[PDB]
Amino acid sequence: QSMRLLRASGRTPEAVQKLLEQGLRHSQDLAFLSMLNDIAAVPATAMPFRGYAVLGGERGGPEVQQVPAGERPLWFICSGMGTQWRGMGLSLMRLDRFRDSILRSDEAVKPFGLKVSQLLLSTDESTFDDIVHSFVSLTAIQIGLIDLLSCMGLRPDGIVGHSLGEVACGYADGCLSQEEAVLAAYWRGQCIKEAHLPPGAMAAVGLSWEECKQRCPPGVVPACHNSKDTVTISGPQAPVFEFVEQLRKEGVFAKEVRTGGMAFHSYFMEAIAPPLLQELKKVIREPKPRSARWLSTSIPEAQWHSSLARTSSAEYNVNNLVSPVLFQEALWHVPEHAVVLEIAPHALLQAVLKRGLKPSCTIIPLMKKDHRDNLEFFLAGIGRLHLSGIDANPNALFPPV
Repeated sequence: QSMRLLRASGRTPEAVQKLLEQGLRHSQDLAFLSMLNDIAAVPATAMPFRGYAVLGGERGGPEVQQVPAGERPLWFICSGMGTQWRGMGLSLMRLDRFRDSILRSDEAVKPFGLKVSQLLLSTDESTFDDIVHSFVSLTAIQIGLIDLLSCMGLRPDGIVGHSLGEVACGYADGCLSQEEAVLAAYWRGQCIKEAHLPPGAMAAVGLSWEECKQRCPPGVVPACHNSKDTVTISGPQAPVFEFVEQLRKEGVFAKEVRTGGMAFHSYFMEAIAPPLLQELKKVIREPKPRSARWLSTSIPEAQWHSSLARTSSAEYNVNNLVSPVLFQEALWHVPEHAVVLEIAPHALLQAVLKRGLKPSCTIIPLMKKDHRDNLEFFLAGIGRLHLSGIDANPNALFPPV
């Protein structure tokens, strides 16, 4: 239970180490650690060294570091599909704001006969093989994460989504409510499940976008633009498996990706638009406008001045499903010293993000697939916010003293 994050500030590295140690020696005094956390909110100007330690737990050990002058912008990246795993979010369930958010999500899905929390609890290995189970639970876990962030008063300067991640983005941007956001994830999944489409596949491929366009066999299209030389292509299964073989053989990095036989973000999805648009029309009534913080990955830049782009409509959401994921192009806009948080039940984009951004950007993941303890991992990440100059007091995550 008692595991807490202790953040420290000071004029020297030693000033910070001494603090981290006093807290370690009073690990069980919550009122004490609460007080030490309130203190750490001191500008780098005044105290240029910062540190953190996760008290309790295995990979507990201090990080200390000089904090740069300059203001650093905070960006949220909401990851897309593939990030599911059995036992997702069970460790974070210990934080009340998280489990409150997940129960609130269960309520959105009481009809339809699903409880997100029970999906998470399932010891059934194949529970997230179901597209609805996954979609809903990704987005619910993303909302939880966003709630934990907001509960420490962290407002994003920028927001960016990847496929289904763009649902979570709406929540983070204040376009879509929790209930709308979750239901959008539900219908997206349920519409597909019902559709019984032909067998498709997607593959990660070490070509550029234009090079894929040229080189891709008919019926196979570049789908997910993740970096200058990482495109996920999508199409009917056979050609996608054949194209990857061709590529492997010629020395190109070309990993297959499990998407449950589905050829996402391609023409294969157009059969799913009419039903989905009908359902989401009833869900997202009175569509609220997307802020300028939220860069679209479903709509090209040169048409951001657009009615479709103007709001997080049922229309915008259907467009996401059917259109390619223009992720690299959105990252291009992320400024030089950004602090970037991957908001996902598993930080799958970390590698892509490193490549698509620079040794100035700090990239922080929040959960890891099959981690012994994702509360430890989450808190270490929040600790790194301190180290990079962001004021995020963990006292909010925990019961008061």
